[PDB]
Amino acid sequence: MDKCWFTLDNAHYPPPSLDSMRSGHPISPASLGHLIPSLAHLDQIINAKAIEPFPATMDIHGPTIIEDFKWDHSHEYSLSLGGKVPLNVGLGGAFSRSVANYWEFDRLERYIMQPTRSYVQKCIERDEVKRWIAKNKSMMMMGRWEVYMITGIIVARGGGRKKKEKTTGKEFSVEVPGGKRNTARQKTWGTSQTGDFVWAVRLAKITKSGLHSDWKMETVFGKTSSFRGQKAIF
Amino acid sequence: MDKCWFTLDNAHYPPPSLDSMRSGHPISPASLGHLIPSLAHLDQIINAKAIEPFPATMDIHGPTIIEDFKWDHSHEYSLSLGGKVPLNVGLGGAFSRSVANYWEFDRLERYIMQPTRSYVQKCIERDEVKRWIAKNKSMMMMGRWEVYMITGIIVARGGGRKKKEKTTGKEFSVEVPGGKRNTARQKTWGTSQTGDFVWAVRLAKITKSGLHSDWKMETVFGKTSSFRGQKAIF
Amino acid sequence: EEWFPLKQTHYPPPTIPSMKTGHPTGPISIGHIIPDLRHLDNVINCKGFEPFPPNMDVFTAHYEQCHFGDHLNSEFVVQASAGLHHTNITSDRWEYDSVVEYAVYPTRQYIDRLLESKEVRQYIQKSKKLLGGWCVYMVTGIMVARGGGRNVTSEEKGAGVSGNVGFAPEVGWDTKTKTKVNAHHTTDFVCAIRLVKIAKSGLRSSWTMKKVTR
Amino acid sequence: EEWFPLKQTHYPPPTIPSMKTGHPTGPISIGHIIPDLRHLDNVINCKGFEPFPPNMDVFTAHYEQCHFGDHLNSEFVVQASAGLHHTNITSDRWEYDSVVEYAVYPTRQYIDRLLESKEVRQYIQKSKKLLGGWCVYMVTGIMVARGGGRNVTSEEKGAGVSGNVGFAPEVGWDTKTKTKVNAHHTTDFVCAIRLVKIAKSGLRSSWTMKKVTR
Repeated sequence: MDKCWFTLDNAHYPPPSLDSMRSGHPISPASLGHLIPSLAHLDQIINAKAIEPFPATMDIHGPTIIEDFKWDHSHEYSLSLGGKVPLNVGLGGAFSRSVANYWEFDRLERYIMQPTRSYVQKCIERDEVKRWIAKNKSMMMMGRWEVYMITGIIVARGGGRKKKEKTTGKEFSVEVPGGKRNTARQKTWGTSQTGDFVWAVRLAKITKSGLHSDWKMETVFGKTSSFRGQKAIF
Repeated sequence: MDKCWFTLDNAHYPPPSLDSMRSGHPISPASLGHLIPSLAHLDQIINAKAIEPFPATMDIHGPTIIEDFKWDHSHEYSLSLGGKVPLNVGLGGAFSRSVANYWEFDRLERYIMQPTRSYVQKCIERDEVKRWIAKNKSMMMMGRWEVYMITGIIVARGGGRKKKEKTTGKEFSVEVPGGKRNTARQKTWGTSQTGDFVWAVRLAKITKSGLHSDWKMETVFGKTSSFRGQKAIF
Repeated sequence: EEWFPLKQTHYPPPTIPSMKTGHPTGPISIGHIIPDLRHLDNVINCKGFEPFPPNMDVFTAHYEQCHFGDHLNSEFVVQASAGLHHTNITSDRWEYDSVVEYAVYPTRQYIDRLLESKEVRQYIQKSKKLLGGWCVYMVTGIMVARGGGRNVTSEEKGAGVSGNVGFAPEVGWDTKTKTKVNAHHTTDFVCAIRLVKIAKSGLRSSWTMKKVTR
Repeated sequence: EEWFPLKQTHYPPPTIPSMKTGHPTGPISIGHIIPDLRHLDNVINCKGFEPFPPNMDVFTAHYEQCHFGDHLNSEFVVQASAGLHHTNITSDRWEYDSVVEYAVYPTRQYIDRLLESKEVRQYIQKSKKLLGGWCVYMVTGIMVARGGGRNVTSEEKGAGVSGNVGFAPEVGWDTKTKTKVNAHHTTDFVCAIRLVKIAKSGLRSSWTMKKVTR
């Protein structure tokens, strides 16, 4: 799935202005109309500062505002294993990791646009995109292009308070003679971010198996196709 | 059965006016003089905006007013079964469903008319009705027409407060090894409807086995002939 | 039964001037003929009827602070390899404020001339053609409330069936239904009516008039 | 089901003047055609649609103090040489302030002339060429909140797997996830929609229109 908003790990991107985003000015790397190979490669924008003009049928809809956004997430797990081989030797290994996140924000602002078949086809016919797909050299991906287009952006207006706690407990015991060692680490990071900056982005996956098939597009739900992709927050 | 008032599941129908209903203006789909195949198909009006004029012998009687109408209905049931087959495997399946409704209304207004033999015969001789009965193509219903005519309408004046609660508990246990799973869901819906709108309608069933037999009419009591027809409230 | 109470409130009362003019202004009035109690809305003499002769007159009665409450308990229990428990509990209460009762008495000649009406004669011919002996009912008196009255209804239906099969499956169904309805009517309506049965069969010289009690 | 609630708030409501002008000003409005519920953002008739005929009209309803709360418990337990315990606890609460509902009813001729649109006819030709029988959905009504509403979400997922191998290693995984989200929206958005299914297969003379309930 239901949530399709992926949060960014970098907060130094300035927020685009309404006139700039209407004119398609790429002031920040994260902006509407950009094409990226993956979410983790946002800085690798395929478009070379050539944004297709928005036709009269394209609208940015409205600034959906969210107030008093406070969410808490504690993700803790603990694994243990025991390997005993005969003489008799026993091994006990325990690994506990707890990650507790606590975020509070005052105002979030949503902007969203709906891509059309004609607009995407115009974008995919650009020379830069043709060069980029020509860079592909493999047989399994015989014309298989997997590019993500930035479709929606939500911007935080006023910063927010972040708290992160990480507990790591590693207990390793070997009984033969015998040696046991415990390594307990507890890291904390409290912050009060101040300033206006983009908070999260929504991307629509565009895929095309080959020239014989038709290129399809769909909004990404759940987690991205990248390795260990972070799940959508909300 | 004694009660012959069926409540509607849609509340967006505007209430007809006294002058409009006298003139037979079909402002709303639910109005006097309309013919419907069934209660669930109220939007499928047989009449094509051609209401037979009311003769001098036809009256709408009077606006019977009901005040402080509060009714509570809790319908809960629980079924269970156990299937054990030998080796020995036992299965326990329980299903509990509870539906609690609570309605409060301030003012309800009743309008009712009494159909006559001549008026119904005039209506049944219309070309639209003849076309509709000609659409029937079967041998069991050799001229068998089952149409419902709207005879009475009760209109709520001031909205009302509605509360609905639905509890569903499904417990499924299998003992072999063994797996048991419980799914408990509890949905709530509280509402305060505001505005004037039609509340319920009374229909008179008209049936005719064939041309050899005479067409008969009778007010429907209890539940309608449709599948899983809702019983009359009051 | 003396009177048959109607469990309906969608029938406005006739006005006094139109009560005895031969053309009633209400759905139910003295002088109508109905095929049966269930088919109460199928008035045979919809057009009207002859005006009451000067000998005919209506007798009126008045009642105040009239209330009517009744209860009902039904426990159908079957014990055996199955168990059935059907419990019905019904409670009804009516509290009126003012009640008026109008009554009349028929006459042989008046009923005979009433049977000569176009709608009445058409129905009796159809009934005779279809059925061997015809029978109709005529409304004699009506009881009318004034200003409505409070109504409280409480219904409780509990059905429990437990069936044991002996692989020994068991089926247990336990359903319960509750309904509490409170109503405050604020308009006049017809409460109860009296019916006179007119029947004729076996090629009788004259029809037979009888009274019906619950 | 009557309505399908949307778990999305990035869709602004259309304005009243543009509701029935044939050119909506919002992402979702009455008169759009979508391939499926999941592909809700792929509006086939993006350019527009024919204006509503004078016979067509929109019916409006109003609601105040509307709230909706639900819970869910799922306990998948497997006991045996392994033990699995999957416990899911979900809680959702929506507290609105004012809700408006718009509904319409289609007509055979209006849908037929809608199918003659350039984008609609292109899609149906592609679907017929690819699939044996085509099927589409049309949005009929929309429910719009006013001023937003408070939302509280509480999710708890606990998965515990203990596997015993018999050198007799044992593996024990115990993961827990908690998520509590509080939101206070302060803008209008689309809550729920009604979908009408239009399908045709087997070389039918005319297409079939049906309703979809959850």
